[PDB]
Amino acid sequence: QQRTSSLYNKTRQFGITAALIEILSAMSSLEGNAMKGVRRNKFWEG
Amino acid sequence: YTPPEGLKKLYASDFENSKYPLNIVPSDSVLFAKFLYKAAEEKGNFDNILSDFQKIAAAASKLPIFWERTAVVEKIPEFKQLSEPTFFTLVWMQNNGMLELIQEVAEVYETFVNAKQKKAVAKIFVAPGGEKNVEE
Amino acid sequence: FFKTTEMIGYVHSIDGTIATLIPAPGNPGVAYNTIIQIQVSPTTFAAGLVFNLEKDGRIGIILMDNITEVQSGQKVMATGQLLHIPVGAGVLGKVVNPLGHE
Amino acid sequence: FKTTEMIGYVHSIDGTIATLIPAPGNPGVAYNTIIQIQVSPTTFAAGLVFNLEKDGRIGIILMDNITEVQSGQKVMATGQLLHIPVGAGVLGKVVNPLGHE
Repeated sequence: QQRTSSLYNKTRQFGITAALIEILSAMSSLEGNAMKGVRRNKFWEG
Repeated sequence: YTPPEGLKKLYASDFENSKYPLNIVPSDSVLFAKFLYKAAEEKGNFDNILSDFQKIAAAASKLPIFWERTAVVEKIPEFKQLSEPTFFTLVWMQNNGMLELIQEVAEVYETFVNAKQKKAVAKIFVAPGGEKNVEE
Repeated sequence: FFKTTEMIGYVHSIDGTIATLIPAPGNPGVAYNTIIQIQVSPTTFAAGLVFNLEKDGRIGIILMDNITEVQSGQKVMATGQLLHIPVGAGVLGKVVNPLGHE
Repeated sequence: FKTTEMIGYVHSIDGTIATLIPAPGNPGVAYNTIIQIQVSPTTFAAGLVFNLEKDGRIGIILMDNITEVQSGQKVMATGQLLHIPVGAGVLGKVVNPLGHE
């Protein structure tokens, strides 16, 4: 029981971490593809 | 900087959606070329911008390495002799830090001018030093 | 009476086994999921597959062969056709690549 | 630490990391060197260079006096890696990673 409980705790922590890392990796990939276009502002007026 | 009234008015307008000789896919280097073409079409003279690009290319050969990183077109004397449209576009690029697209913008502007003037350019690729004979 | 290919742009970047092209202004353009030939030499080409057509006009390519010969700035020709490979009873008993090369 | 010249200004501060923007002319900063951020007219804050971007923005890892680091402050470059006192004159003392007692 002690060994299985330790494995259960370890597995849940790893699963949470892996899921969060996967989501953040997807978010970073989405952010990277985004490109900043030309700014249409009165640059001289400054 | 004190841009002219005409360039100021054209800048606010949505020239990006206007009609052009060719339908080039939108891009960062294409917006500046479209702006230059629209500015030059009003006056009717396009060769001035080509001379400005030639002067820019000649001057850039003497500027220090990575001059575009710290380039200040206002302080650079070589760009003081450029036409108002080209100087305005250069300042616009410098504001966005996109002076590395000068070659692409010049290429797109040349393509637009050739399309408008009904000129077809046939690139001839030859070995270095083998350009002497092009009769074939 | 010339074997005129369809140049669509140049090779911009190379990242391992994939590449990105930049179309030359005023060119026909390549179709999605078609095969393209990268002119590694005036007589040699490297096959590639179109995978992405971005808003900027850049094209995502999947290099298939002669990857070591691919360099940035090389010309790219568009065949305009999907991938076709030899098929028939004459291929039995042979080892072939996905491109049909024995 | 001996300063040589200003190499930019503090731009952004995200916890213990910071980013600098280039000074006029982009003097340049050697990679992995120690830079001094002038938090006050007479005090400086140590920083470690870890990233030299194409645009000219330098990535800095703040070492000490982080609470007194603000955007817009001047940054001077030492031009050398981190060096700390060593020898028999340091035995029996309590020091920090920067060598300060």
